[PDB]
Amino acid sequence: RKRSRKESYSIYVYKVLKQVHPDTGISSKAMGIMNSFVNDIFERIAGEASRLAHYNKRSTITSREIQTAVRLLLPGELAKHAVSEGTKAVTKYTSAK
Amino acid sequence: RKRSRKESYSIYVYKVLKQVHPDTGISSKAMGIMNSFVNDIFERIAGEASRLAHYNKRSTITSREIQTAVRLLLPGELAKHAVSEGTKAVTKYTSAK
Amino acid sequence: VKKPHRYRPGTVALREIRRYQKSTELLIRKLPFQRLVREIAQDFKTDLRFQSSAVMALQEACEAYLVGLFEDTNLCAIHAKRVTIMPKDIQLARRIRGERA
Amino acid sequence: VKKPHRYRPGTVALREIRRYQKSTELLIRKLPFQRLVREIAQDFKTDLRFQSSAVMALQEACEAYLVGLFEDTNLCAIHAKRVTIMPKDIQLARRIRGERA
Amino acid sequence: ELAGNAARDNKKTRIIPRHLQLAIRNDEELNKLLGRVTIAQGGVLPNIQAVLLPKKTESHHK
Amino acid sequence: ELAGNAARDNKKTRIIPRHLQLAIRNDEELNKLLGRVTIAQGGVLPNIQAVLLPKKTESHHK
Amino acid sequence: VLRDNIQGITKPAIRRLARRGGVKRISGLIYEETRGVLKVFLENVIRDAVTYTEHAKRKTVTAMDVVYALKRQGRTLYGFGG
Amino acid sequence: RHRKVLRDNIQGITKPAIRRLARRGGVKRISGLIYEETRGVLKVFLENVIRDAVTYTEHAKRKTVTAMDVVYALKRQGRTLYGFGG
DNA sequence: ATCAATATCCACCTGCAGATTCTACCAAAAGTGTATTTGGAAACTGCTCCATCAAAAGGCATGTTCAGCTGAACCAGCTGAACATGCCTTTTGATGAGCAGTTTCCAAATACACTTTTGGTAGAATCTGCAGGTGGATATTGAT
DNA sequence: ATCAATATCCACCTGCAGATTCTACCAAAAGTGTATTTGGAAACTGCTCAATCAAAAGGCATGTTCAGCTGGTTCAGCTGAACATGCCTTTTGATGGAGCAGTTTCCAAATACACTTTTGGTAGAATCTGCAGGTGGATATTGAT
Repeated sequence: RKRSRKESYSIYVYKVLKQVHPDTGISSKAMGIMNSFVNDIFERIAGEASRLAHYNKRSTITSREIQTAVRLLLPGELAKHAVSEGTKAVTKYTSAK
Repeated sequence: RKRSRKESYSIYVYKVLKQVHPDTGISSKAMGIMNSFVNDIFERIAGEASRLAHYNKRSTITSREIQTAVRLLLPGELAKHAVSEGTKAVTKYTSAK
Repeated sequence: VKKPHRYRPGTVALREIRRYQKSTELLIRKLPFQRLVREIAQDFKTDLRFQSSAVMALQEACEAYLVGLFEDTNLCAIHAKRVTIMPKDIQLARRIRGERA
Repeated sequence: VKKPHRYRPGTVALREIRRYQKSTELLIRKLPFQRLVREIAQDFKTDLRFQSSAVMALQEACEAYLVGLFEDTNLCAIHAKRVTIMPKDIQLARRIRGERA
Repeated sequence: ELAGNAARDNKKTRIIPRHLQLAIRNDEELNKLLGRVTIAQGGVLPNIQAVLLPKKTESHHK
Repeated sequence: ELAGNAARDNKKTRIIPRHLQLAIRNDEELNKLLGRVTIAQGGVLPNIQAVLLPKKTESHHK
Repeated sequence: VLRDNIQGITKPAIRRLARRGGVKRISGLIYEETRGVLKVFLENVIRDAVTYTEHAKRKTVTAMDVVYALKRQGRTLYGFGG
Repeated sequence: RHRKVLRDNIQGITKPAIRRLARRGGVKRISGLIYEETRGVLKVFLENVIRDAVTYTEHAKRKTVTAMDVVYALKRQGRTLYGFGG
């Protein structure tokens, strides 16, 4: 009866997939791939944010630091569109409390 | 009259240098090089130890973790000798409290 | 028909290229690779056991690494007005990447 | 003596090799490098200023990078039974390192 | 998105890893991000250098 | 220690960066550790590939 | 008879791999060198893997050890967890 | 008059300087087309690093680029630099 | 082969730019003592892993045969090093604000204790796309 | 161009390993409130950055030579892809049955935290000496008649 609990990002990926291509599925292996991808990017960005904070003797990680790290790691237009999405999300979250 | 305080590893490097080659000096630039080198190795090892800890769901960094990271990062005989010195250091410290 | 049908040298190689590039299945057999890993790991620590998926992961890593290596090697070969790869090509590529050994 | 003394092609290059390898001073002049950095920085953000040591650090990094690149270039050149480096060699080396552009 | 596009190109309705590798290597920016990353069961892109093929003069020659 | 040995080889009593670079690249293991590191004012080792040096037949040839 | 077991990495499989890499024609001497190169890579990885293995005081090698050891050599791998 | 010194740009990185640099790498004989390509290569390298440096600079609300920013920007590209702090 | 040219090594000399040594003093490190984790020993279980058997079976070891490849002599021509020159860039020293770097302080930002939901997840119960199969239309290849 | 032999690609079918959906439920998220800390807008100040002109030092754009490097041609080997054959290492598939991964308890060891008391590391003022530079003389490496 003993049982564990392993979390993943699977279900959210599935939602996104149905949003973008309703009549389409995806196998388990690719879902695992996406899981690994997400974890890797998360780790890079957080690590870089941490390093930026520590270099400027600030002990808080804010949205600014994430935005900067994104502009550092990703190239060009991808960064611009992503930053725009993030800014939009912050602007929506902060208003509709 | 206002005055800051920047720490380094200079004085200790000077001590070691006088231990290994009494009739020899060292310039400021090279001491800076050694300072940056020490900082780099410190950062690598601590980060690697952290990653090992986080992967095994242990919240404490111990001597064991440092030893492991050393074996991972450095190659061969350098690892063995350094590990020897570390173990000797712990054995001396733990006894003569 | 009298004589056996015979393709010229190189064509079947190209056939192999397209066929294997279209697909994805692993090319090396499992069991020898298991025996290789087991031997080498035994020489570091004894009586170790291996999960299957670890072996598969090493297999993927090895094949991807080798593929990349052969790619750079082939480029090096073409650079010398040759089409045949040789050991010095592999040494050259590996020496440039820093994978010294 | 009538005719000017004249070294054969290659010797003075070798002399330059030994002389510059024995020393360590920077080979590129400060000011043009300063102007280059200033121009490129101006195109990203305006009216920036630069400490001198930052320029020095960029100078060191650039020269070390170029030295390494010419080294790999020369190896690729030797691989093709030549002695003259050419652009395709540089392209080969950079393509193999992954410094694509 | 890129995966689904390749999927429709190969007349398959379900995404498999092959499609992901095809997507990544065909977009310059993603390839830059993941230039030193290996996708399992991914393979590589079809690519033969032009020089090592045979010459197009493979036809009537008389 | 390696730096001071190189120092005694060049008859200088004080360690300068050049010596550190010489020590690092001449030990295989340290070179492995710092294979992708640049030492300021360090330069490189003296090394010319054998092939581009002239032939030793530079002497009496009659 | 077994043959140091590196010979399990046979000629035709290597030929197939080179085919995936765009290779059309292969010399006879490649095989030995390739084998050696392969060995080196494996060794490094497994060493690191076993090191992670030794740290947990486990006796069973897990995928995660391999993934980490791969990550630290700059050949990050996707598709087997983490 | 038209000077704009040779382009008011990278072309101030003169030929014999590149020659000296190639000499450091042990090279003996260089072709005439190398120079321009090397310049382009250099620019790309600098571009990336400077971009990152400026970005670090932008995070601290400064208008002066410090050495530390250059160091870190170089470190992220796997070309860590020693001797200027960090 | 040996002689001049020129580059470079090596012995010797001097004053100064960092190298080295000597104060105060304060942020930093050790000591008590306590509060608070926390990681290893012990006890269990079920998942996963390891040594065997057997029936193919696709793949591997070996042996021919020949068409394309790899080098090795040879030579045109080109293209890039050596060197001189004048000239042009670069260097280096004349004794104002801007910005990196602190110090205050508090309004905003956010950690922590506890309760209330609730979305995510293991496992059972359906779906179905696609791996196999079969059959026939071209598409390459290759000799003539 | 024109004709035989296999290889690749389309069309049509079918059942199942994997995909998707439906439950139950329990470890996270959100709310609320309260305790704690922090980032950023003002007050200062002392190092550093911005760039001109004049005088001088050193290097570069150019233009003249000419040695030897590239690169195309041709040719004598040679060796590595195709393909036949026979046998044999591997696939698959099944079964057992030991051992280890992972849970759950728990408590003796270990360590964070709040003070208090020493102390050595570091800014800054006095000495110093190794080495940059410079002078001069002896050997080494190029290269020609």
